Amino acid sequence: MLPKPGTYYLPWEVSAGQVPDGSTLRTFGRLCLYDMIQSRVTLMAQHGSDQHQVLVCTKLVEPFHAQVGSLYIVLGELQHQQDRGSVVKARVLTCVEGMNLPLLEQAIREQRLYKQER
Amino acid sequence: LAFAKLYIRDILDMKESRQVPGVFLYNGHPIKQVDVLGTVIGVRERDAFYSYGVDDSTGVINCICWKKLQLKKLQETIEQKTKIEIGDTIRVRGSIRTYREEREIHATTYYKVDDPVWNIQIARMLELPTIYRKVYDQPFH
Repeated sequence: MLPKPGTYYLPWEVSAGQVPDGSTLRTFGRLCLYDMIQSRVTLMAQHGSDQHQVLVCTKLVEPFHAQVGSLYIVLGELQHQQDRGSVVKARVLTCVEGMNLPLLEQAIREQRLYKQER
Repeated sequence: LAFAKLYIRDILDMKESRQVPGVFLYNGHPIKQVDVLGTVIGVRERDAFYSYGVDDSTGVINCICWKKLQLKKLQETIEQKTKIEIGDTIRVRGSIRTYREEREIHATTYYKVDDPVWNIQIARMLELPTIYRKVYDQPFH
């Protein structure tokens, strides 16, 4: 009984509403909010030239030991809310400070292009 | 002859050779032994083995990892509570098997990877397209 794979999406793709409700995804960003009482995390990423927010629900990854200010990769399912923002329901929330972010992003791009070229 | 580094998605859908069972085919390349890296997303324990659901961003597959067996004093009680869990990164080298209409990897070797800055996983993500272009997507021999 296996979940779908955590497909890589850039955070500004999640932000812009480009991932369908119910998709399973990996994304990334700097942890800028953790509120345990409301089980909420916000991940942030810059992209030419705005800030982009990814809302994360931490219920399944509690007890969560936050490194606020650090880079994370979240793995989970995206869910529409009625009617604030779409939230990622995390199944995995991993601290990756100091990953080489632009290299990650290139690896994601190369992976996608290869799939497309096949 | 090697442990072939492949996308989990290809492992899940490569056709099996009728002539030689347990051998699977990618573009005329005979594949048996594989090398996967991904996130543990499920854990099931039985008496003789662990079942680890592994997610590499292209697919999810169960890897059957057979249990083994100072030594009990220095190590074992520490081994005891450093067990693989959901969220860990693991590497699994083994054979592709079919069992009860499901495809699985039967591990020859498996270990938790320490990948604190995503170094190993980024390198794997970058390497795979190249192995496909140079080897798997090229006519077999």
